[PDB]
Amino acid sequence: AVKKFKPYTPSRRFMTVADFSEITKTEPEKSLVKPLKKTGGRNNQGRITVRFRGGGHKRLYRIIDFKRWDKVGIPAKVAAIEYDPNRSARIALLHYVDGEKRYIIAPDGLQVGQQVVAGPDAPIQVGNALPLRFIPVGTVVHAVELEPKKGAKLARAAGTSAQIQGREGDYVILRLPSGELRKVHGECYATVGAVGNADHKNIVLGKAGRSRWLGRRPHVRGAAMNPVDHPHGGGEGRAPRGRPPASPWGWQTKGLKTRKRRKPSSRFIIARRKK
Amino acid sequence: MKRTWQPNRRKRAKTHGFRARMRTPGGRKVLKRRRQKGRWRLTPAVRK
RNA sequence: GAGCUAGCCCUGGCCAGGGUGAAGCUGGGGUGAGACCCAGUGGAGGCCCGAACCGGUGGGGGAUGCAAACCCCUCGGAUGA
RNA sequence: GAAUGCCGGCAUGAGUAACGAUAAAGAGGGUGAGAAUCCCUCUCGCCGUAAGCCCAAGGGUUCCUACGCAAUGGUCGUCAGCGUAGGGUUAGGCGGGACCUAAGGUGAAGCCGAAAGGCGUAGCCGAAGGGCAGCCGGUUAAUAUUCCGGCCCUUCCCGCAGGUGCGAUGGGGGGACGCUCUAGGCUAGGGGGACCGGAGCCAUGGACGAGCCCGGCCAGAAGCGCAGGGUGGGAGGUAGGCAAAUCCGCCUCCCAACAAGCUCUGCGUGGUGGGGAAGCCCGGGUGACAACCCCCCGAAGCCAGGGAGCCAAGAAAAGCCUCUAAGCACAACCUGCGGGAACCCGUACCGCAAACCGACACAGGUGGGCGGGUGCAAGAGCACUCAGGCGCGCGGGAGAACCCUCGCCAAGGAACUCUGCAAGUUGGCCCCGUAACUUCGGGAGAAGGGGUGCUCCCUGGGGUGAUGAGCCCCGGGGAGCCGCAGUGAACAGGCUCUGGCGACUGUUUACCAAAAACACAGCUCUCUGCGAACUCGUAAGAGGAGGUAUAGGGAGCGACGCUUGCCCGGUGCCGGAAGGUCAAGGGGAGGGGUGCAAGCCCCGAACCGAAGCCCCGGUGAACGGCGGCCGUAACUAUAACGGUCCUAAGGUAGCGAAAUUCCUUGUCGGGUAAGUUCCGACCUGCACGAAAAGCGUAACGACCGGAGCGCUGUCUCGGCGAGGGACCCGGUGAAAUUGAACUGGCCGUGAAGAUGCGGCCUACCCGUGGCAGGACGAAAAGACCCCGUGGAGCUUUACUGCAGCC
RNA sequence: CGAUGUCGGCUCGUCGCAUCCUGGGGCUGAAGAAGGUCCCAAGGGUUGGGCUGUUCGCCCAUUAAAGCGGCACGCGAGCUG
RNA sequence: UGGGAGAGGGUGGUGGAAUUCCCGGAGUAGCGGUGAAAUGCGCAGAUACCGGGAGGAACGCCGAUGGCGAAGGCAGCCACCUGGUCCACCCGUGACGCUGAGGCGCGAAAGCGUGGGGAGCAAACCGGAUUAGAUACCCGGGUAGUCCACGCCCUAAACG
RNA sequence: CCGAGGGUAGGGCCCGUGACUGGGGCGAAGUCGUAACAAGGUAGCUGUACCGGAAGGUGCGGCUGGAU
Ligand SMILES: [Mg+2]
Ligand SMILES: [Mg+2]
Ligand SMILES: [Mg+2]
Ligand SMILES: [Mg+2]
Ligand SMILES: [Mg+2]
Ligand SMILES: [Mg+2]
Ligand SMILES: [Mg+2]
Ligand SMILES: [Mg+2]
Ligand SMILES: [Mg+2]
Ligand SMILES: [Mg+2]
Ligand SMILES: [Mg+2]
Ligand SMILES: [Mg+2]
Ligand SMILES: [Mg+2]
Ligand SMILES: [Mg+2]
Ligand SMILES: [Mg+2]
Ligand SMILES: [Mg+2]
Ligand SMILES: [Mg+2]
Ligand SMILES: [Mg+2]
Ligand SMILES: [Mg+2]
Ligand SMILES: [Mg+2]
Ligand SMILES: [Mg+2]
Ligand SMILES: [Mg+2]
Ligand SMILES: [Mg+2]
Ligand SMILES: [Mg+2]
Ligand SMILES: [Mg+2]
Ligand SMILES: [Mg+2]
Ligand SMILES: [Mg+2]
Ligand SMILES: [Mg+2]
Ligand SMILES: [Mg+2]
Ligand SMILES: [Mg+2]
Ligand SMILES: [Mg+2]
Ligand SMILES: [Mg+2]
Ligand SMILES: [Mg+2]
Ligand SMILES: [Mg+2]
Ligand SMILES: [Mg+2]
Ligand SMILES: [Mg+2]
Ligand SMILES: [Mg+2]
Ligand SMILES: [Mg+2]
Ligand SMILES: [Mg+2]
Ligand SMILES: [Mg+2]
Ligand SMILES: [Mg+2]
Ligand SMILES: [Mg+2]
Ligand SMILES: [Mg+2]
Ligand SMILES: [Mg+2]
Ligand SMILES: [Mg+2]
Ligand SMILES: [Mg+2]
Ligand SMILES: [Mg+2]
Ligand SMILES: [Mg+2]
Ligand SMILES: [Mg+2]
Ligand SMILES: [Mg+2]
Ligand SMILES: [Mg+2]
Ligand SMILES: [Mg+2]
Ligand SMILES: [Mg+2]
Ligand SMILES: [Mg+2]
Ligand SMILES: [Mg+2]
Ligand SMILES: [Mg+2]
Ligand SMILES: [Mg+2]
Ligand SMILES: [Mg+2]
Ligand SMILES: [Mg+2]
Ligand SMILES: [Mg+2]
Ligand SMILES: [Mg+2]
Ligand SMILES: [Mg+2]
Ligand SMILES: [Mg+2]
Ligand SMILES: [Mg+2]
Ligand SMILES: [Mg+2]
Ligand SMILES: [Mg+2]
Ligand SMILES: [Mg+2]
Ligand SMILES: [Mg+2]
Ligand SMILES: [Mg+2]
Ligand SMILES: [Mg+2]
Ligand SMILES: [Mg+2]
Ligand SMILES: [Mg+2]
Ligand SMILES: [Mg+2]
Ligand SMILES: [Mg+2]
Ligand SMILES: [Mg+2]
Ligand SMILES: [Mg+2]
Ligand SMILES: [Mg+2]
Ligand SMILES: [Mg+2]
Ligand SMILES: [Mg+2]
Ligand SMILES: [Mg+2]
Ligand SMILES: [Mg+2]
Ligand SMILES: [Mg+2]
Ligand SMILES: [Mg+2]
Ligand SMILES: [Mg+2]
Ligand SMILES: [Mg+2]
Ligand SMILES: [Mg+2]
Ligand SMILES: [Mg+2]
Ligand SMILES: [Mg+2]
Ligand SMILES: [Mg+2]
Ligand SMILES: [Mg+2]
Ligand SMILES: [Mg+2]
Ligand SMILES: [Mg+2]
Ligand SMILES: [Mg+2]
Ligand SMILES: [Mg+2]
Ligand SMILES: [Mg+2]
Ligand SMILES: [Mg+2]
Ligand SMILES: [Mg+2]
Ligand SMILES: [Mg+2]
Ligand SMILES: [Mg+2]
Ligand SMILES: [Mg+2]
Ligand SMILES: [Mg+2]
Ligand SMILES: [Mg+2]
Ligand SMILES: [Mg+2]
Ligand SMILES: [Mg+2]
Ligand SMILES: [Mg+2]
Ligand SMILES: [Mg+2]
Ligand SMILES: [Mg+2]
Ligand SMILES: [Mg+2]
Ligand SMILES: [Mg+2]
Ligand SMILES: [Mg+2]
Ligand SMILES: [Mg+2]
Ligand SMILES: [Mg+2]
Ligand SMILES: [Mg+2]
Ligand SMILES: [Mg+2]
Ligand SMILES: [Mg+2]
Ligand SMILES: [Mg+2]
Ligand SMILES: [Mg+2]
Ligand SMILES: [Mg+2]
Ligand SMILES: [Mg+2]
Ligand SMILES: [Mg+2]
Ligand SMILES: [Mg+2]
Ligand SMILES: [Mg+2]
Ligand SMILES: [Mg+2]
Ligand SMILES: [Mg+2]
Ligand SMILES: [Mg+2]
Ligand SMILES: [Mg+2]
Ligand SMILES: [Mg+2]
Ligand SMILES: [Mg+2]
Ligand SMILES: [Mg+2]
Ligand SMILES: [Mg+2]
Ligand SMILES: [Mg+2]
Ligand SMILES: [Mg+2]
Ligand SMILES: [Mg+2]
Ligand SMILES: [Mg+2]
Ligand SMILES: [Mg+2]
Ligand SMILES: [Mg+2]
Ligand SMILES: [Mg+2]
Ligand SMILES: [Mg+2]
Ligand SMILES: [Mg+2]
Ligand SMILES: [Mg+2]
Ligand SMILES: [Mg+2]
Ligand SMILES: [Mg+2]
Ligand SMILES: [Mg+2]
Ligand SMILES: [Mg+2]
Ligand SMILES: [Mg+2]
Ligand SMILES: [Mg+2]
Ligand SMILES: [Mg+2]
Ligand SMILES: [Mg+2]
Ligand SMILES: [Mg+2]
Ligand SMILES: [Mg+2]
Ligand SMILES: [Mg+2]
Ligand SMILES: [Mg+2]
Ligand SMILES: [Mg+2]
Ligand SMILES: [Mg+2]
Ligand SMILES: [Mg+2]
Ligand SMILES: [Mg+2]
Ligand SMILES: [Mg+2]
Ligand SMILES: [Mg+2]
Ligand SMILES: [Mg+2]
Ligand SMILES: [Mg+2]
Ligand SMILES: [Mg+2]
Ligand SMILES: [Mg+2]
Ligand SMILES: [Mg+2]
Ligand SMILES: [Mg+2]
Ligand SMILES: [Mg+2]
Ligand SMILES: [Mg+2]
Ligand SMILES: [Mg+2]
Ligand SMILES: [Mg+2]
Ligand SMILES: [Mg+2]
Ligand SMILES: [Mg+2]
Ligand SMILES: [Mg+2]
Ligand SMILES: [Mg+2]
Ligand SMILES: [Mg+2]
Ligand SMILES: [Mg+2]
Ligand SMILES: [Mg+2]
Ligand SMILES: [Mg+2]
Ligand SMILES: [Mg+2]
Ligand SMILES: [Mg+2]
Ligand SMILES: [Mg+2]
Ligand SMILES: [Mg+2]
Ligand SMILES: [Mg+2]
Ligand SMILES: [Mg+2]
Ligand SMILES: [Mg+2]
Ligand SMILES: [Mg+2]
Ligand SMILES: [Mg+2]
Ligand SMILES: [Mg+2]
Ligand SMILES: [Mg+2]
Ligand SMILES: [Mg+2]
Ligand SMILES: [Mg+2]
Ligand SMILES: [Mg+2]
Ligand SMILES: [Mg+2]
Ligand SMILES: [Mg+2]
Ligand SMILES: [Mg+2]
Ligand SMILES: [Mg+2]
Ligand SMILES: [Mg+2]
Ligand SMILES: [Mg+2]
Ligand SMILES: [Mg+2]
Ligand SMILES: [Mg+2]
Ligand SMILES: [Mg+2]
Ligand SMILES: [Mg+2]
Ligand SMILES: [Mg+2]
Ligand SMILES: [Mg+2]
Ligand SMILES: [Mg+2]
Ligand SMILES: [Mg+2]
Ligand SMILES: [Mg+2]
Ligand SMILES: [Mg+2]
Ligand SMILES: [Mg+2]
Ligand SMILES: [Mg+2]
Ligand SMILES: [Mg+2]
Ligand SMILES: [Mg+2]
Ligand SMILES: [Mg+2]
Ligand SMILES: [Mg+2]
Ligand SMILES: [Mg+2]
Ligand SMILES: [Mg+2]
Ligand SMILES: [Mg+2]
Ligand SMILES: [Mg+2]
Ligand SMILES: [Mg+2]
Ligand SMILES: [Mg+2]
Ligand SMILES: [Mg+2]
Ligand SMILES: [Mg+2]
Ligand SMILES: [Mg+2]
Ligand SMILES: [Mg+2]
Ligand SMILES: [Mg+2]
Ligand SMILES: [Mg+2]
Ligand SMILES: [Mg+2]
Ligand SMILES: [Mg+2]
Ligand SMILES: [Mg+2]
Ligand SMILES: [Mg+2]
Ligand SMILES: [Mg+2]
Ligand SMILES: [Mg+2]
Ligand SMILES: [Mg+2]
Ligand SMILES: [Mg+2]
Ligand SMILES: [Mg+2]
Ligand SMILES: [Mg+2]
Ligand SMILES: [Mg+2]
Ligand SMILES: [Mg+2]
Ligand SMILES: [Mg+2]
Ligand SMILES: [Mg+2]
Ligand SMILES: [Mg+2]
Ligand SMILES: [Mg+2]
Ligand SMILES: [Mg+2]
Ligand SMILES: [Mg+2]
Ligand SMILES: [Mg+2]
Ligand SMILES: [Mg+2]
Ligand SMILES: [Mg+2]
Ligand SMILES: [Mg+2]
Ligand SMILES: [Mg+2]
Ligand SMILES: [Mg+2]
Ligand SMILES: [Mg+2]
Ligand SMILES: [Mg+2]
Ligand SMILES: [Mg+2]
Ligand SMILES: [Mg+2]
Ligand SMILES: [Mg+2]
Ligand SMILES: [Mg+2]
Ligand SMILES: [Mg+2]
Ligand SMILES: [Mg+2]
Ligand SMILES: [Mg+2]
Ligand SMILES: [Mg+2]
Ligand SMILES: [Mg+2]
Ligand SMILES: [Mg+2]
Ligand SMILES: [Mg+2]
Ligand SMILES: [Mg+2]
Ligand SMILES: [Mg+2]
Ligand SMILES: [Mg+2]
Ligand SMILES: [Mg+2]
């Protein structure tokens, strides 16, 4: 559930906050944090290349194990579930019987005290990771690699998951979070279960200040600007779009498809997203 | 009110100083010109 | 040329005093268990009043100025974007 | 001789404005050629969360002393931040460097670019962050944590003694962290003392007093005491920490666990060294063998890496410790002690300002620390005042108009005016009390009202003590006294009813607009499967993101409530393996030039041949659009109904003379004596209408309307008073402007508005304070307007290109 | 057009007279009182308020009357805005 | 105490038929629909047939005039948790009872909020017919919704 | 001291009245269509939802107080 507030300020009337119930530990493992170099949306030339970024709360980056096949057969105990400011999902601290310690992102239903393990021979249980070819058709899965040994890329945000839909040759067929149907190589690793913190999307920010804490600076409409600034600029008084709705750079932004047509991964994408 | 000159010696030397000028094509031409004209000071003098 | 100004980045600093009294917690009541109600405790908030500090609402003065934007009175924010 | 020409010089305005905060001066003595202005003394005033003190920047000798006064100083000058000269800045411990890293910058390897150059993990550089050893007093004209004195301390080298598997740029621990709130115990700082020390005083009616006045501390190793921070111990196993590891991590077993222990810091004490007032006397002496004690208040500072709660989840690296590798184990390291060694730069002075930024000794701007006392509920607010610092570098008179800032006003009380603009009123605290409506928080300090000083008596609880006295905090009850008045001075909301717009706190046109504009949570459309889309770049490379569709980009709408209709013909976008059109290229029927020829060369039809366009369809919270005429009902009027032309389809709900209504001050109702505004209605909506959203909405607003109560010099209608100017005298002394001028009125004339022409009238010569009708007064080669085959910003289904993409 | 500042208000007037009032007259469909209409007459006078930026106008309460014009639609080196 | 029947309820899992869509094959001139038609779909290859896949909803036969529940209502199969009820024994308690204003709880469908899901169906809506007209009945489309969770709504020819 | 009451201010309840507006009843000599009663010409009624000049329609679920 999400936590609500009594309307004792105009903003607490709508503000909702996560309950943080799953979190058992409030400090990150010191050996697994490193400083995150805040960018402000600026590239190496010093230029804004993503608008309206910066000024958010300071964060340390928790190193996440998106490989997992690094330690096949070596089981680990779920020591803690922690807050991670760098992702919507929560993280889980693993204590391997190796003595090694790592973070994975927390599946839904994971239990502090539980054992997890990775490998072809892993049981089909929440928190375990296996190559896709050894996971039964129909089971929902997360932290999915897109190519072998390149790292988990798919189904990583809070509440997300992919479902195994069948097998074809060296490839399994997944329904991705987006509804897309895609072939992924069978040697790609995945973690059974869905990502936790599914309530994430029911959060109501509540005020402008909260967006600013996240590093989101105010977004100013193209219609509020001048012709030098934006296609939608100008007009005396307010103005409708007066042309097909465009980005600051002139390209149309109501329907225009933008995926590159000759892209090689088209050979592996069966059905474009839904909705 | 607060005016435009807010002197700062590190800023002066790091911006207009001799090593700054030497680092860059335009900066070296500045020096060449200033020497060709006979300037007594090639670069702003800063206490340091 | 970003020693003015705009934004961001790193690292420091500052915000008298007073007011309001959220959740939680404990007790009591309540019930099959609850919801919930009350009291105490508690100390939340782009909360309130108001200096510093940041402003620049209205009026008056100034107008070869004290000043190429100032002065007086009044007024906005003052734990927060 | 003219170019609002250029350079220079010198005039006019003119002895005029001004002399830079209205904090304020007076006298006496001295010095000197000269004194309102310099020095000295007494009196007066101003600052005191500063207008005092300390630090950082910036400035760069402005510091100290002597001798000067041409210029500088808004007057003066004997003085000075000015002229000349001499002197003055002392560090192992303060700051920076011989230490570390942050953003960033640079950059071996490596990548990219016509050149110049652009990137780039490591490394390096980079601080006001981390790290690191000095406190108190004294001394100079001028420096002092630097010199001196006392008491402490750090590192390097070397040697001795003891101890240990020693050893690192490698592994590990640690360093290492937010915001808000906050415990205990301390210190800084403060207040009181009938106690301790002290020169003296007894006035002018009283007091020789438990009188007045002054002061009553500072630093300090070891040790000890108090308060806190930090940390479990042993064994066994071990596959992880990119070699090794006995370290760290993980697993198990046993003692210990909110203890102690070990360790570290703070505070107290502490050998010792210091300081030491008023007053008086000429910075110094004396006071003085100074005393140096008790109680209370008490930090935001310290113990500290303390505690709790919360979500937005809060640097790095070295120093340090530990582990081991080569090695080396007569070494090496650790601990104690001792001797030696210990470099470079800064240090003066100003520092909220006359020494910095503003051309000025400029009412402006400038980061950190200290910032006493009393009273007002608190406080850094306000009044006064300590320490300390100042009276603002022109004065002296006068007592007009007028101006500024300020005080008061009979009767009236918004009649002022675009508007109560302005100014009154209200005003802190305690108590009583408080409406619609509401999202149940609020609205709310609603409104409105009562109390407020002093004296005496009684009494309740708390803090420190000890449980008591003392002190200090929070109270309660009774009886009285005084004044016009008790937050007696200063600081401190006027209130309400009702519309519009925007939900709200915020943001903005630096220097004419703060708003209804922007932003905002939230809603929807849409793109994006990750080497994402998108953005910057020629590229490499970056951002996006060390993120992964509960995510990221673009667009509109803008809390919330109830909702968001019809039109897909045009444009856009999406889908469509048919077909049409389609470039290079392929193909080569046929034709041509030339040659004696083989041959060389040229043109070229059918056919094959992509995107795009055409074509088929979908799509509105995509661009956008959302009718007209005639007829018809028991009176009239109107038309539920019917007919008909057109269209892609003819505006739904809701709202409506509106931030939209031309006619318009529509009509009607309300408010007013009177209402072009306002509120409520109606609907012939010139020309509302549903995310350029429609209609509502509690709360909010230095937004813009309308009304009322309170109160007022806003006004009837003006009067008086205050100070700073204006005026006069002494000192200093501008300005724009200026064809030259010996520069009146009228009625005329004149390029059509005459001091200057005609006629007439008026008029002795020259100034001072005043007022603004004229000199088509000054200022700025009109912004409007037009013209120029003048410019620039912007737009697009103008033209033609280019990037980008296909 | 190398600049002749603009509506309205406030303030300050001054003039014209085609006279709103007061004075003097003739005609009357002038009984009186009250009017109508023309003539002479510019000496003085010619109110306060609601609406609206307004001039104007409408309205309220009065009045002897609530005049119309000119003066760069008088007057911004006089004010307002 | 010992037994019984049952779509009584809640949670989780799971099975087959059918519709739709998508992919592959095969194949051609229509399919569909009605009282009859037209809109629509179809040579851009539909319908009819075969194979593969995805997905939601409802459970044929058994099934009945049946069963269960206080009512609303409950129907594939399995497991778990759980209510009511009947019978036989006549063992225990000793009138512990009946009803019940207020209260509390449950309460079909539609509807509402937040989020999922979306095959079929289907208000609104669009088109075709019918008809004097046809904002209907019939036909081709079609969005909420119908389904899941949680929170509301509290109505009925909630009837015997 | 209490005190009739008067005054300031703020609440509650009732009645009368109001531009305009909502539907209701009656009138009937009108206009429109014909929803219900027969299988009433789409069986009806129904709670609710959306919609249409109007009766009413349709969806979802329910009742028979439904003809054959
Ligand atoms: Mg949860
Ligand atoms: Mg809330
Ligand atoms: Mg709360
Ligand atoms: Mg709540
Ligand atoms: Mg509120
Ligand atoms: Mg609110
Ligand atoms: Mg929470
Ligand atoms: Mg959680
Ligand atoms: Mg680290
Ligand atoms: Mg990072
Ligand atoms: Mg860079
Ligand atoms: Mg750069
Ligand atoms: Mg650059
Ligand atoms: Mg940005
Ligand atoms: Mg997290
Ligand atoms: Mg969350
Ligand atoms: Mg949200
Ligand atoms: Mg954040
Ligand atoms: Mg946003
Ligand atoms: Mg915006
Ligand atoms: Mg604009
Ligand atoms: Mg630009
Ligand atoms: Mg452009
Ligand atoms: Mg443009
Ligand atoms: Mg536009
Ligand atoms: Mg426009
Ligand atoms: Mg515009
Ligand atoms: Mg605009
Ligand atoms: Mg417009
Ligand atoms: Mg606009
Ligand atoms: Mg706008
Ligand atoms: Mg538009
Ligand atoms: Mg437009
Ligand atoms: Mg347009
Ligand atoms: Mg593009
Ligand atoms: Mg791939
Ligand atoms: Mg300058
Ligand atoms: Mg500065
Ligand atoms: Mg300077
Ligand atoms: Mg500097
Ligand atoms: Mg510096
Ligand atoms: Mg600098
Ligand atoms: Mg340099
Ligand atoms: Mg020079
Ligand atoms: Mg020289
Ligand atoms: Mg130079
Ligand atoms: Mg910082
Ligand atoms: Mg503050
Ligand atoms: Mg309380
Ligand atoms: Mg709690
Ligand atoms: Mg606040
Ligand atoms: Mg406040
Ligand atoms: Mg600022
Ligand atoms: Mg102002
Ligand atoms: Mg004012
Ligand atoms: Mg004033
Ligand atoms: Mg002025
Ligand atoms: Mg000022
Ligand atoms: Mg002021
Ligand atoms: Mg104020
Ligand atoms: Mg305030
Ligand atoms: Mg405050
Ligand atoms: Mg606050
Ligand atoms: Mg704030
Ligand atoms: Mg902040
Ligand atoms: Mg000439
Ligand atoms: Mg000239
Ligand atoms: Mg000139
Ligand atoms: Mg000249
Ligand atoms: Mg010249
Ligand atoms: Mg002359
Ligand atoms: Mg004179
Ligand atoms: Mg003069
Ligand atoms: Mg003198
Ligand atoms: Mg003199
Ligand atoms: Mg003196
Ligand atoms: Mg004073
Ligand atoms: Mg003080
Ligand atoms: Mg200087
Ligand atoms: Mg000195
Ligand atoms: Mg001189
Ligand atoms: Mg002189
Ligand atoms: Mg002289
Ligand atoms: Mg001078
Ligand atoms: Mg001067
Ligand atoms: Mg002399
Ligand atoms: Mg001087
Ligand atoms: Mg000397
Ligand atoms: Mg020393
Ligand atoms: Mg050295
Ligand atoms: Mg360095
Ligand atoms: Mg440093
Ligand atoms: Mg140091
Ligand atoms: Mg010391
Ligand atoms: Mg010295
Ligand atoms: Mg950290
Ligand atoms: Mg730090
Ligand atoms: Mg904060
Ligand atoms: Mg001390
Ligand atoms: Mg005190
Ligand atoms: Mg005596
Ligand atoms: Mg202690
Ligand atoms: Mg090991
Ligand atoms: Mg002494
Ligand atoms: Mg002595
Ligand atoms: Mg003695
Ligand atoms: Mg504090
Ligand atoms: Mg969070
Ligand atoms: Mg942390
Ligand atoms: Mg680093
Ligand atoms: Mg060896
Ligand atoms: Mg050792
Ligand atoms: Mg050296
Ligand atoms: Mg030196
Ligand atoms: Mg010094
Ligand atoms: Mg000075
Ligand atoms: Mg200042
Ligand atoms: Mg001065
Ligand atoms: Mg100054
Ligand atoms: Mg002090
Ligand atoms: Mg006070
Ligand atoms: Mg006070
Ligand atoms: Mg104050
Ligand atoms: Mg004092
Ligand atoms: Mg003075
Ligand atoms: Mg002066
Ligand atoms: Mg005089
Ligand atoms: Mg003053
Ligand atoms: Mg008066
Ligand atoms: Mg009044
Ligand atoms: Mg009155
Ligand atoms: Mg007003
Ligand atoms: Mg006051
Ligand atoms: Mg009320
Ligand atoms: Mg309430
Ligand atoms: Mg009050
Ligand atoms: Mg109110
Ligand atoms: Mg008294
Ligand atoms: Mg008084
Ligand atoms: Mg004052
Ligand atoms: Mg106030
Ligand atoms: Mg007022
Ligand atoms: Mg009100
Ligand atoms: Mg509005
Ligand atoms: Mg606003
Ligand atoms: Mg706004
Ligand atoms: Mg709103
Ligand atoms: Mg809003
Ligand atoms: Mg707002
Ligand atoms: Mg604020
Ligand atoms: Mg401007
Ligand atoms: Mg401005
Ligand atoms: Mg400007
Ligand atoms: Mg400007
Ligand atoms: Mg202004
Ligand atoms: Mg503005
Ligand atoms: Mg404002
Ligand atoms: Mg704006
Ligand atoms: Mg906005
Ligand atoms: Mg919304
Ligand atoms: Mg972008
Ligand atoms: Mg580009
Ligand atoms: Mg890159
Ligand atoms: Mg990044
Ligand atoms: Mg990246
Ligand atoms: Mg990155
Ligand atoms: Mg991402
Ligand atoms: Mg906006
Ligand atoms: Mg409402
Ligand atoms: Mg319609
Ligand atoms: Mg269309
Ligand atoms: Mg279209
Ligand atoms: Mg169509
Ligand atoms: Mg178009
Ligand atoms: Mg074909
Ligand atoms: Mg041929
Ligand atoms: Mg829509
Ligand atoms: Mg159109
Ligand atoms: Mg549109
Ligand atoms: Mg219309
Ligand atoms: Mg209307
Ligand atoms: Mg309106
Ligand atoms: Mg508007
Ligand atoms: Mg309109
Ligand atoms: Mg018009
Ligand atoms: Mg109108
Ligand atoms: Mg009009
Ligand atoms: Mg009217
Ligand atoms: Mg008005
Ligand atoms: Mg108005
Ligand atoms: Mg009308
Ligand atoms: Mg727009
Ligand atoms: Mg609009
Ligand atoms: Mg506001
Ligand atoms: Mg405002
Ligand atoms: Mg006056
Ligand atoms: Mg007076
Ligand atoms: Mg006076
Ligand atoms: Mg005076
Ligand atoms: Mg005076
Ligand atoms: Mg005289
Ligand atoms: Mg002459
Ligand atoms: Mg003339
Ligand atoms: Mg003339
Ligand atoms: Mg003349
Ligand atoms: Mg002449
Ligand atoms: Mg002449
Ligand atoms: Mg002549
Ligand atoms: Mg003449
Ligand atoms: Mg004359
Ligand atoms: Mg004049
Ligand atoms: Mg003139
Ligand atoms: Mg003249
Ligand atoms: Mg003039
Ligand atoms: Mg003139
Ligand atoms: Mg020119
Ligand atoms: Mg011109
Ligand atoms: Mg011009
Ligand atoms: Mg010009
Ligand atoms: Mg202009
Ligand atoms: Mg023109
Ligand atoms: Mg032309
Ligand atoms: Mg021409
Ligand atoms: Mg151009
Ligand atoms: Mg002109
Ligand atoms: Mg001129
Ligand atoms: Mg001119
Ligand atoms: Mg008669
Ligand atoms: Mg006559
Ligand atoms: Mg006559
Ligand atoms: Mg007259
Ligand atoms: Mg006259
Ligand atoms: Mg008027
Ligand atoms: Mg008018
Ligand atoms: Mg009228
Ligand atoms: Mg009369
Ligand atoms: Mg006139
Ligand atoms: Mg005219
Ligand atoms: Mg005119
Ligand atoms: Mg005029
Ligand atoms: Mg006039
Ligand atoms: Mg005028
Ligand atoms: Mg003016
Ligand atoms: Mg005017
Ligand atoms: Mg003038
Ligand atoms: Mg004038
Ligand atoms: Mg005005
Ligand atoms: Mg104006
Ligand atoms: Mg059956
Ligand atoms: Mg039955
Ligand atoms: Mg028995
Ligand atoms: Mg129900
Ligand atoms: Mg339902
Ligand atoms: Mg429903
Ligand atoms: Mg019809
Ligand atoms: Mg709907
Ligand atoms: Mg819905
Ligand atoms: Mg039944
Ligand atoms: Mg009475
Ligand atoms: Mg019928
Ligand atoms: Mg029928
Ligand atoms: Mg309707
Ligand atoms: Mg109709
Ligand atoms: Mg229908
Ligand atoms: Mg039933």
